[PDB]
Amino acid sequence: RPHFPQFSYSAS
Amino acid sequence: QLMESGGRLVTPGTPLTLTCTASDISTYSISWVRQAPGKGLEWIGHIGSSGTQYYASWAKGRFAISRASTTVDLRITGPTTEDTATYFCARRGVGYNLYYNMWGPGTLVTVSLGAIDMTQTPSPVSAAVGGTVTINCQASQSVYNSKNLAWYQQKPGQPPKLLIYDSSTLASGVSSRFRGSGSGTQFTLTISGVQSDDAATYYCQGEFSCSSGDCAGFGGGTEVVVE
Ligand SMILES: [Cl-]
Ligand SMILES: [Cl-]
Repeated sequence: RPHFPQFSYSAS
Repeated sequence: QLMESGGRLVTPGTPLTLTCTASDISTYSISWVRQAPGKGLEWIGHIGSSGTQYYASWAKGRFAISRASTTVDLRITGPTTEDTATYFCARRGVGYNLYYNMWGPGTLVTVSLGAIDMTQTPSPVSAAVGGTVTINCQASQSVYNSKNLAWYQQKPGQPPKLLIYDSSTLASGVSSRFRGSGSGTQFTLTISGVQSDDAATYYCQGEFSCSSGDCAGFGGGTEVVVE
């Protein structure tokens, strides 16, 4: 399954 | 803690900047959200950790989000009485999904000369101490990736508190008396073992396909009143 995040990675 | 600052009384057309500080925000992405007196939360827009900008369509040309070093700012470009509201900043939690794990308590702006619908259970809903209440949240279009939906508890004058994210994941430190369920367009919050202190307004909040409309929306809020 392709995942298409709409935001950058957040560590916080 | 996040803290919003800079709210005051201004005349229509007078640019006003609000600030968002922590006590390291430079690693945080931040959204601005407002709430007119007695009304629901409304997303304004979002700035990434490196300055990428996202806006609600209604906010274009009315609000400009910027950041540098220690601070994230919101300029209210040309205010009207439509803009009288408490303004909140909120940090996005861990991962890739748009939900917020920390809020400030808000700053009040007053302006004076002196297609997404998220429908929740109508206010108020009554619950007895020790009982169980369920709150509905229906979205006109599906939330992103089926499950990108959060719930918040809001009491007067206090930072909204994250309860649930990703439809069913309990936020750190929150009582397991709170359960989130659902998928797609249909969601529930269940409060078990109701307590006097659960009296609050509850909001669902979706992330949505940014090419289908705004990236975020909120339900209208359901106030729980405890017998
Ligand atoms: Cl545009
Ligand atoms: Cl900037």
